[PDB]
Amino acid sequence: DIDESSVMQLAEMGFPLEACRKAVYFTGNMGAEVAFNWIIVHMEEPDFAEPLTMPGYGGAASAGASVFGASGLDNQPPEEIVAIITSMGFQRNQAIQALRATNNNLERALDWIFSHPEFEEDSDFV
Repeated sequence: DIDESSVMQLAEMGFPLEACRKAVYFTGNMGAEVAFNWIIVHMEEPDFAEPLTMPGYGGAASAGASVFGASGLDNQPPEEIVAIITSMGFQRNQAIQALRATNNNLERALDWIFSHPEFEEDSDFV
C-alpha cells in the first residue's frame, strides 16, 4: 500500500527520506521509482529529510588517515649523530652500531666506538 520499501531504499543509500515515506503515501502507490523521483525533484529542499543522518552510503567517508606513514619508519640511530660520528672519523654504520648500544647517545656512541681501535691495541703506555 504505502510500501515503505521505497523510502528505505532511498534511505539505505543516502539520507533518511521520510519525505519519501509521505511521498509514497502521497504518490498513491506508484512504485519506488516514482517516489525516488519525488525526492530527487525535492532534493533542493534543505530540511525535507534529516541531512545529518547517514543511514548507509560511505565508502569515501570510511577510509582512514595516512599521516603517520608506516608508523615508526625504520629503527636506525639518529642520522644526525651517526653523521657526526663518521665526521669524527668513524664509520656511519659503526656510529649506528654504537648508538644502537648507547641508545642513540652520541657521546656514548663515540665512547663505545673508541674502545674499538681496530684489532685491539696495546700502544697506549700511559
